[PDB]
Amino acid sequence: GSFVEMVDNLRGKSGQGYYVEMTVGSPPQTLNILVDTGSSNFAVGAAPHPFLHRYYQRQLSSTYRDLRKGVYVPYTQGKWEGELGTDLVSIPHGPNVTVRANIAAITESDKFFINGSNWEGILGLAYAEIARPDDSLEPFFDSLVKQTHVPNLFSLQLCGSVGGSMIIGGIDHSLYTGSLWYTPIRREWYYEVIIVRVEINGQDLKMDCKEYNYDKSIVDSGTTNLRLPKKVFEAAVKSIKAASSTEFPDGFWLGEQLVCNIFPVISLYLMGEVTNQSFRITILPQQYLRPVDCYKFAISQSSTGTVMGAVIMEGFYVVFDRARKRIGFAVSACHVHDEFRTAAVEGPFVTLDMEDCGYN
Ligand SMILES: Cn1c(N)nc([C@H]2C[C@H]2c2ccccc2)cc1=O
Repeated sequence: GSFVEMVDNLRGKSGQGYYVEMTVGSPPQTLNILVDTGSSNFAVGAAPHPFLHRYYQRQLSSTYRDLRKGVYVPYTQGKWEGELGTDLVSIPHGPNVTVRANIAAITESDKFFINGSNWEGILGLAYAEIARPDDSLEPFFDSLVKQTHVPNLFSLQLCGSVGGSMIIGGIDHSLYTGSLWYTPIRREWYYEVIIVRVEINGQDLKMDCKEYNYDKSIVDSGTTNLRLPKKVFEAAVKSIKAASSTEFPDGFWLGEQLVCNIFPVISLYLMGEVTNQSFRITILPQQYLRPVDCYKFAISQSSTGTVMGAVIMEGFYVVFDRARKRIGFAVSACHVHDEFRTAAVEGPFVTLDMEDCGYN
């Protein structure tokens, strides 16, 4: 319940993700590694791309083993491609273990590394089902749990240069206030959850909740914003527009221009652990209005579903309880609040037909 060694082990810059220090090979080579709950490959810079501070030098590692296979990863607006192998991996500000993990040595990329960023690789923390090239390539966390006695969970306190904590194998009670509330992981592929109701300021959207999860709702540290299906984003914006009648152009709502409280709180009710029981997590404009005093509207549309990104996660201590296929949310001890409104996790609530909120 206390892991001081791991507190404050995350750094980053706004909009460029949160990274943890890791070492790969023998002797250990230090890299900064982006923490990504929305993918499942451990992949690292292995060549002197000009944006890279450093990169994995396989020729220096006695423990490197070639898998003699490639892997090609296109994503929304970019790509990476690499060469698979395994090597010894540790986390200096994490548990005192060393694991043999799969590593993709990145040898070609496009719009993947960021000019001016301070990380050199990515740690995919989601499940094997979305691993590349297929589900046979064991994700890092699976390897860590299989080879050591680290419990099958991790938790994230994303604070917002930004800071935070990744507690590997446990929960640190100093990182949150009040109680953790858990929502089931619906399917172990992404960290998929079911949103059951949406309020802005207090007002239900009265949408068929099946929409809120079309075709997915995921928890993703690798995304900055809260991302909504269009049909849901359309209605969501509509009410935030009306909630904010006192004062902005139409492009601002599409995040096509920047804007330099009158803003409503956003509540998502998540499926609870018990039949007909839910809970709600409440966030602020502080969360969906991120400084770029110009701010970007941090809610946007998706064809792949709801994405609960740093906009949501920075409100809360988030527990990825893999052992029990559930994700816990508590008010984060670091979240940024004013004197009037603070982020909230409240339950229980009575919500019927929560099964119908998910898409098959
Ligand atoms: C939202 N998202 C997430 N979570 N992961 C990826 C994986 C491609 C790798 C990635 C992570 C972070 C930044 C850029 C690329 C793509 C991506 O678009």
